[PDB]
Amino acid sequence: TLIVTTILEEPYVMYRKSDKPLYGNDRFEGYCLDLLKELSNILGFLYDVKLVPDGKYGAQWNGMVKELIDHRADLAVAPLTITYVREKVIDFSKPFMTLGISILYRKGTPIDSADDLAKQTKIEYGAVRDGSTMTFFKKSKISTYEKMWAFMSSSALVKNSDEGIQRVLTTDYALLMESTSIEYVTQRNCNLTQIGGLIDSKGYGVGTPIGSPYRDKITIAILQLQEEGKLHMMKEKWWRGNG
Amino acid sequence: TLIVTTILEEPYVMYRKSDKPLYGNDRFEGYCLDLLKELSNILGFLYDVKLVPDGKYGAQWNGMVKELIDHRADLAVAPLTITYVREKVIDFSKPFMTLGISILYRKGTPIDSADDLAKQTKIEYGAVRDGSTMTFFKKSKISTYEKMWAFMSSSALVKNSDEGIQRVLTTDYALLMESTSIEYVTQRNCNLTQIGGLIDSKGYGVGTPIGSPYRDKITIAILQLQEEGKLHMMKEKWWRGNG
Ligand SMILES: CC(C)(C)c1onc(OCP(=O)(O)O)c1C[C@H](N)C(=O)O
Ligand SMILES: CC(C)(C)c1onc(OCP(=O)(O)O)c1C[C@H](N)C(=O)O
Repeated sequence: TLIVTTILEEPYVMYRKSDKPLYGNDRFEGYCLDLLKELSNILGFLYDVKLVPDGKYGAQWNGMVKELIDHRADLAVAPLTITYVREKVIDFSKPFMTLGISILYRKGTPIDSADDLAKQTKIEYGAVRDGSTMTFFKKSKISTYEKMWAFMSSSALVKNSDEGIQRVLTTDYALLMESTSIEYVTQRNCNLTQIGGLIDSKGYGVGTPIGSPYRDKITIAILQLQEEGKLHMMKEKWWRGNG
Repeated sequence: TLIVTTILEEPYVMYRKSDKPLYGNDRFEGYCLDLLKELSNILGFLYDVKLVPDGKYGAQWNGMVKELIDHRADLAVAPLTITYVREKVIDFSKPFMTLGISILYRKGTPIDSADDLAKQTKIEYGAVRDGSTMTFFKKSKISTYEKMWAFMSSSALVKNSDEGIQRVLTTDYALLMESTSIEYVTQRNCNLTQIGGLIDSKGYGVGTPIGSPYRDKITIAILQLQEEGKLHMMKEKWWRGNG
């Protein structure tokens, strides 16, 4: 009965491996599908997974945020960052995942933090042109990140994350991006590693239209899953690589 | 006009240094006071800081949670963990700090993770008897923590965190406790260090009575502070030691 809007994004939402046509919600698998099953089991509801038409997360509105605003979806279950501008138009459950910006670089170097990159110019580094990561640096008033923005600002920016990862693999370049993706990539490419910890902090939350009768029910369920260790189990399940 | 309940806890809420009697809200200083000033400035409200009588956070209810439940306080601004049982009786803003259980141990050893402690018995380790940390281990079904509970369960538990810290300093003992305290202690005692990362995940939120007209206003303000980098600035301000 509940319409869930989401977006194809590895390993949150992916098509089950198969060479034949797949039907229904079961054609999808991933972290967010497992989370949805857990939520539906706790709250006791049926659901219909729909892919947001424009394939966008939500900016101003479009994407999943718009689907919720227009009430075409009851929930948005995806790695949707809880932000100031979004929280004003939709509601978010408490975070089912906490993350932040971090660094993707090749293993085997003495570089161990953002500071190490900030105090040199041999190694180039940047982020996806005009993304929230680039904006973070442009607006930061913190010493380390101001220096980094000055460097980035002075060809160090990339078209998208995929190109950024290739840049890291084919040149002496460090990429700044969402940490969850960095963990996913490093678990699959032993030549790459995360440099330092989280540069900023944010979380992913399940989205609902403002005033939804499921808002608090979902937060409670998430806290239950968090405390039972199920969110940790799910993260490990979909992120762990072959070592 | 707004009554804020809180609790003396270094460095969240402390008495300003002085040898003469201090009056009003200004007799207090700390991370939570700075957060309160920021919130009051954004939402535009006046406040009266009161110390919760029983000096408890909130368990079943007593402490700050009870003050909110009985509507004797409009807000609870303190390092109050957002939990399943508490969220059912009061409301929490989105987290202004994210943390978890971690390890406090002496520097200079090859121990680098919970796994390292779990696979040995020479070094004793434990937590505060009957606390949420001990309960975490007792209920965990994760290999590493089950092994640790078996060890702890088989004098490794302490009366309180202070005794635990002394145990770490005077004997070959590792203490499991809230990471925020570990960061505070290690910043002040160069002989101690945090072992590994976070074992579980949780956050601190501002508490309000269920159905408060400030609930969403505070979450929005927190996201604003988070995105502007003010929460990071405040954390650094009150946690940084003399190196
Ligand atoms: C979900 C995934 C981890 C793949 C992700 O990686 N980078 C992102 O955004 C960067 P920007 O804000 O620059 O578009 C997002 C999406 C983001 N969590 C959102 O809610 O829009
Ligand atoms: C605030 C501080 C960081 C000092 C803290 O350190 N250990 C704690 O609890 C351990 P237990 O749950 O075992 O009492 C708390 C208090 C906790 N955040 C709460 O909300 O009760």
